[PDB]
Amino acid sequence: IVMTASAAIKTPQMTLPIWNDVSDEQADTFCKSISKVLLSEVIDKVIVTETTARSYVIHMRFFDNNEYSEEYDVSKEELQNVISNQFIHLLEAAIVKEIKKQKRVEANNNMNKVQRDRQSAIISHHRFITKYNFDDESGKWCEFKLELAADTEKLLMVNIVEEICRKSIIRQIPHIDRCVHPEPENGKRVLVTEGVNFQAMWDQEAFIDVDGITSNDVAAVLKTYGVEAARNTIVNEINNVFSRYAISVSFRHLDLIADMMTRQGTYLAFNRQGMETSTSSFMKMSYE
Amino acid sequence: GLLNLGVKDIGEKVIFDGKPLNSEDEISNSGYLGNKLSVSVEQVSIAKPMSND
Amino acid sequence: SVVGSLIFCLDCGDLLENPNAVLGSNVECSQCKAIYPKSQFSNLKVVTTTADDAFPSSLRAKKSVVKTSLKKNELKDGATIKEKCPQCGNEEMNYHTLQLRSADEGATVFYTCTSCGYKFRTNN
Amino acid sequence: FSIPDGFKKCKHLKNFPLNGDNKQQQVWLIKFPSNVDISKLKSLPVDFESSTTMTIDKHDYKIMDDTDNMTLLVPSESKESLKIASTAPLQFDKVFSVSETAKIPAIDYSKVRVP
Amino acid sequence: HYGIQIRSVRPDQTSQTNVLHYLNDGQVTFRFSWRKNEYLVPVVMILKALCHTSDREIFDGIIGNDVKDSFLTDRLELLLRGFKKRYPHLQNRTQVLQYLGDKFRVVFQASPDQSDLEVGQEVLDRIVLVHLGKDGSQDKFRMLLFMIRKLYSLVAGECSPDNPDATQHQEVLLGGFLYGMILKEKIDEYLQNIIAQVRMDINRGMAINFKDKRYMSRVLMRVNENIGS
Amino acid sequence: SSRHGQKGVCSRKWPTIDMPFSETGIQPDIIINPHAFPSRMTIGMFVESLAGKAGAL
Amino acid sequence: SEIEIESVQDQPSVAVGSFFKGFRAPSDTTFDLYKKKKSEKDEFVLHGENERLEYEGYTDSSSQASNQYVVGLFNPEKKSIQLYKAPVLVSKVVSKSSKNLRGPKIKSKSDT
Amino acid sequence: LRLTAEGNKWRTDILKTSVDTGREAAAEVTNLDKDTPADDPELLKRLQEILRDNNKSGILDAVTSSKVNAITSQVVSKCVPDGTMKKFPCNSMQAMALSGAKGSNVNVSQIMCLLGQQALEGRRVPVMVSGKTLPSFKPYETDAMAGGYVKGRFYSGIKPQEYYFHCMAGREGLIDTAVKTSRSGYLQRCLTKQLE
Amino acid sequence: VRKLLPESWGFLCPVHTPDGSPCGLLNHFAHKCRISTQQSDVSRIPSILYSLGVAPASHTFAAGPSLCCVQIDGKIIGWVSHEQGKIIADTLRYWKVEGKTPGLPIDLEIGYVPPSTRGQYPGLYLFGGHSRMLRPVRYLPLDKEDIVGPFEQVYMNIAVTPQEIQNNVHTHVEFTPTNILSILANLTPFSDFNQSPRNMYQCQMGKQTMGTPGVALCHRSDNKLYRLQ
Ligand SMILES: [Zn+2]
Ligand SMILES: [Zn+2]
Repeated sequence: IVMTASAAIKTPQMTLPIWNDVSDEQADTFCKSISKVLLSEVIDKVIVTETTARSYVIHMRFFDNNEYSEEYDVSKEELQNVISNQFIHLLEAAIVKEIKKQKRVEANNNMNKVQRDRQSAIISHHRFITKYNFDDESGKWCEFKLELAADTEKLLMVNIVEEICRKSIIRQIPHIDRCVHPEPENGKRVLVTEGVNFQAMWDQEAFIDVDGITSNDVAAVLKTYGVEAARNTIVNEINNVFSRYAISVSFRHLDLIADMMTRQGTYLAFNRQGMETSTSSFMKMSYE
Repeated sequence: GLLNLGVKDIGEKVIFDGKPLNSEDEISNSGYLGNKLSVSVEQVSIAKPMSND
Repeated sequence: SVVGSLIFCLDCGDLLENPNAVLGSNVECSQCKAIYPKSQFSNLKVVTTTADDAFPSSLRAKKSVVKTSLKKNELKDGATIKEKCPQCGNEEMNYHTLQLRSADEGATVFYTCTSCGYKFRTNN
Repeated sequence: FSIPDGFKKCKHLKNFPLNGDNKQQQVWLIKFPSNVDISKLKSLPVDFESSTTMTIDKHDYKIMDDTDNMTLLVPSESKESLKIASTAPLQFDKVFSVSETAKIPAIDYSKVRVP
Repeated sequence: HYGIQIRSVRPDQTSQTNVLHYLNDGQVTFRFSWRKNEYLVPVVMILKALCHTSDREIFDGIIGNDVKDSFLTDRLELLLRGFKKRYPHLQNRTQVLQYLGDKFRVVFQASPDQSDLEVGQEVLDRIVLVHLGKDGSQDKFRMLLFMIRKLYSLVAGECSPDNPDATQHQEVLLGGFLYGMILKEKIDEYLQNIIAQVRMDINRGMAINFKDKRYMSRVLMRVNENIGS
Repeated sequence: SSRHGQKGVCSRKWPTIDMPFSETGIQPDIIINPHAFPSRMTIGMFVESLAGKAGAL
Repeated sequence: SEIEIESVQDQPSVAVGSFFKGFRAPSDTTFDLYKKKKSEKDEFVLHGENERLEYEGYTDSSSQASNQYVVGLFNPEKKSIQLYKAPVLVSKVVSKSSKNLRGPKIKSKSDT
Repeated sequence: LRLTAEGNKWRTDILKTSVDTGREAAAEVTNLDKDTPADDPELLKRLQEILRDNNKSGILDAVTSSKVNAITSQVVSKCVPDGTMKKFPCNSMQAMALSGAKGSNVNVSQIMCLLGQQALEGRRVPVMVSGKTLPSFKPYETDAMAGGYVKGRFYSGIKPQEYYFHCMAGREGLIDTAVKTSRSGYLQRCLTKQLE
Repeated sequence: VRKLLPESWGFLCPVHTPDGSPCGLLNHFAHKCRISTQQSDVSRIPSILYSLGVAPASHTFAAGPSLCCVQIDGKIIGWVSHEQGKIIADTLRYWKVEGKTPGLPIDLEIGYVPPSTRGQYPGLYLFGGHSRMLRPVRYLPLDKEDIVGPFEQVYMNIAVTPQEIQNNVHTHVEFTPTNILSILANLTPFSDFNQSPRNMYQCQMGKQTMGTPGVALCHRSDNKLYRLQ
């Protein structure tokens, strides 16, 4: 806060006051509709068989459909659209990137017309996938076959897939990592959000008192709400540091620190870069 | 001891002259370097403190 | 000798080149001029499962067999000492001692009350 | 060949009668430590299990078995040549290992913990 | 972030560190610091230089059993193919040492009469695993193959990292042991001052007869020999 | 200082007579403040004080 | 559950080669069995040769004075073995093609 | 500094009910039940699983610390006004702590009753690779004492195992002091040039 | 690195470290902590391990954590199972403290690392070199002194007092619990009753007293000496 004027706080938060007619179940349901869901969060295993033109039969094992639809509110119609629009594009953007830097149970078949048309269309949209199937009945497995050229050498495919599964998102409201429902401090039913996006939480007015939402990213209150709201955040966030250790400092000191940091309409630090806009040359020369 | 066991890890520091062999025009008259050395140490001994003048 | 996706020479034990990378119908080692002008083995499969701790998630942690997280109200502080709380009059008080100064000064106790939650501090 | 000193080739290569009918002959690869004499011992106590404690000369030995590389060499006819035993390579049927054991004593808990 | 660090000490208590890095290509490198610099040779260059090896002796020494263990057999052919691709002109032991003595010829102060398979033999007998000495090339070969199944067993997380601060992985460099290490490197600088003094004489042609007792006396009254100060 | 980390400067060479005197007539060489011991927790000094007087007698 | 012994052959007639895994060595090959003449646990040297390869082995210096292996020939019907005190040869394989080498120095340099 | 023999029986009987506390918190985090014994091979497998994770060891520390701080708070809240030999005005050790003259009620409790849990970097006593907190203890020992809970007081003495954990807690209060003043020294200098 | 760790039990004093900026970095040795100076005779150990179940390293060609590599002084000599290697570590300790095997020195350390799940890499590591930390404990069969180093100690079970010997876990016991403190930390009277920062502070205050530097003061000439009369 005081030093360095961090626009990227390590742990930025956001406190969301829910209403008085939204229940605790509808609060916990609302938590799951905000937190991001990677594609890595619904996968049990990924079994990749490389046979040798070259081939790569990537087989996925998801969890059971009554487990990721309850923990993450993710339907199997979402995973179809996440894999076949986002994952396979990102996957081939990593396989091609590696080769360019290199040459310097059961069994299910007899698909219907819906699955056959899903297959042949996505083959045309991509470069080398040539077979594709997804568990439409149970939502337990996906299945495709990357055939590379008949010339390529050995490729660490499983190290590629683990990095792409952990970077494809199923459902992410941007800049927001996780929502949580803590213990209500003094009757304040609130929600704590690991991340800051004020623009998105305004769209959630059916659950949130949007005129009471409170962050600790002072550089993000400044951008959305302005300079006097950021100045009210500084006196509240220096106060939270000292009130944790049961140390009383007067607000007259904290208001004068805050009104110095907001003297240009911006959020200036106590460092060289904050001092750069000043009159006294010898103050600056004597500092560093 | 460790010192006499350590001087045998350095046993070759060699150089040559620049003088030829002065035989006929032969193939070993074109590749002769000079005469070798091998300055080396095979025993080191710390004596004891005494008084000398 | 076919071992995984690696095929070695049965005479010298050298690594033969990939049969789909040489020209037609000849693989032979560099040291031992081998007798494999055939490209006999067409499919060389290697099934490679991902690691079991490569996808960390909250659903894999429930599929583990120990308690991976604390619940919302299933851990209360055990520390209690009967100091009078100067704001509501409570006797129970969770104390918390951490050592601040060097080996010339003792410990400094943090007094957090139970019911109200007022932070209190006693130096020595 | 035979460039280092002290080396004489072998001539009197005694017969290794690997018959191979079908009764049957099995080739074993048992080991021994240096604290045993081969020609002195008559009977070899052995089992597919490990509990095969053989006692020779105030020592206690252990014959260990393992079912799940090494190549056997046999003479040609009389000239040495050490050709590889095969069928038409060839592995061993059983492999064993004799290991010297020792008996650690039990801790005298009635003596070593004094109140 | 991975690696296998060994600290090898010679029988004269002089040490040498050989770190074994893991790349994200299946590539494994061998790192050492010779003079004050730091050199990075690939590992199967050394593994083919120590003794006469096939590429299955290197395979069996790492893949002892568990051929079906798919993790290991795929990291490894980005390391055996990676040598055959990058160095196709290195077939036997007496030719990789020619390569290895060629590049390191300037740094080890090699003489113009030493052949390259004698310079590269010295690098393998001065740096890699010096606690096994010369003529333990088989034992130096089996230790690196042990040090690759420690690296590959760590990238798979089958092995916790060893804590370098935890008093089981550290010992005490004593007083006089340090004193004999530094005393060896002063008499190594002393032989190198004799040679650097004679080479000053053969920049001229003043009077140089190395069989002469009175030319040896003239050189060594000009080299500073007060090691005791 | 004692052998327990109870150090502190000599504050006054206090005259002999107006220093407290026992039943035995013994007057202490060193007076140390009891308010050191609650925050120090050096109870090895209480039992050294108690074992030393047992040992002298 | 013991098994008796037919006889104990002390004289060297059978050796145990220890090559790499998956080793063929076609059947028209001859191996020499050399021997240090000192009459204790003896150090042997194998050597063999065919038209394309050449390959020698030897008893390991660390174990063969401390660890003795015996190849037995077992009869399940007479319930007996006969013993052949065999050595174990740490055996490498070289090729009769890759024994070339470059120049012993750079051969063209006068710059330091 | 002495408890009376009536009250000294009180702290023995409450600390008698702490030998089960280490297993029950360890049986809780492994999601077993029914007082499974400490030598259960399906218990020791889970404790090794907890040991390799920094997350799961944080849970087992927090459960077991908050469960043994209750026994620490039961011994103090029964003894220190009541079990002592000398009552308040004559007991100068209490009168230096009640008046605020020097010390606290925490100093009096560690002298008269027990030290308590030796919390290190917030968590608990560290552990080797072998699941041992010292060479004195069985690997994966679900004792409260093996995790760093000192049932001894400075009046009667602390055992050699719990003298070693108490030196661990003593040193983290001294290395944190050496790094204390350098942090907030530059924060104050940097304010007193602008606001000057 | 300033953190006191459990592996320093008996090798570094927990108390005697200076308060201030070199806190934890300037730790002192324990009371009975000897350090090896010469290396011990380990030329005869491979003859003894082959007499036990160790298969030789040049024939076997196995690798991995599924077996127990057997190394002396950092030279891989063989391979056993994990169950067989535990029996070898106990017999080598039994033949060690019973001074009847003509090849085993008592200052050898037998660093058996048992197999586990994602723990330290398994193996059986013997060490006999210079510079090793060593402290004496009592081996519970035979009631004899054993010498134990800090690599061994992590996996052992050494009882502190004989009154705390539990059945069928403890194989060793300390001679006295005061073998883990320093020299100066052991002279503090009733140190187990003080608070821990006060025993650490006496260890620094005990150095800075004016006491008696020596009695041969009329034959010395120092910058300054302090002499309590
Ligand atoms: Zn070949
Ligand atoms: Zn209150």
